[PDB]
Amino acid sequence: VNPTVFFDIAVDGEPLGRVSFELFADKVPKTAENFRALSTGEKGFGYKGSCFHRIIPGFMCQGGDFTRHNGTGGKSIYGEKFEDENFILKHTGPGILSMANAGPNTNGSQFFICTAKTEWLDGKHVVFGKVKEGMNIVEAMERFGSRNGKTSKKITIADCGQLE
Ligand SMILES: CCOC(=O)CNC(=O)NCc1ccc(N)cc1
Repeated sequence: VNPTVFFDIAVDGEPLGRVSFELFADKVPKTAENFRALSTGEKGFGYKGSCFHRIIPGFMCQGGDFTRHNGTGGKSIYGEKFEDENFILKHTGPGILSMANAGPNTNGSQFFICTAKTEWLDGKHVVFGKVKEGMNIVEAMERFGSRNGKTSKKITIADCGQLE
């Protein structure tokens, strides 16, 4: 029974809506657990109040850099970084949740949500969940991002946690 987690998104402090995700703990357990734990904040840190630093319309929404807020940071529940667990699952379309990284076996906390099929990232980024509800809210986030990823307003995870 795969976990469900939610993000409540704010544009410049003002509520936008809720995105929920199924985490594929059945296929990517170690990676699902890191995201589930960081969403609930139960280990004393996580996504709550963190930034979506890079939004590229037609491509993806990236965030989860809760230590440097700009794409150069983050940390896992297992230490600063952890392995690519496997590459069983693929970037099949919009809504796919996948780990960002800075090379092989460099996963921390940064993740991205796909707004298109991104097949080329297969074997390179670990897919561990997908958007369950509120894809329309990820599409609304998309509209504050730019060609180079810089957001026009501050997009944040106002609140996050587990639903199931
Ligand atoms: C479509 C996803 O595009 C990327 O992942 C581009 N990489 C990227 O921003 N890397 C910065 C980074 C630094 C440290 C950790 N732990 C994770 C990521």
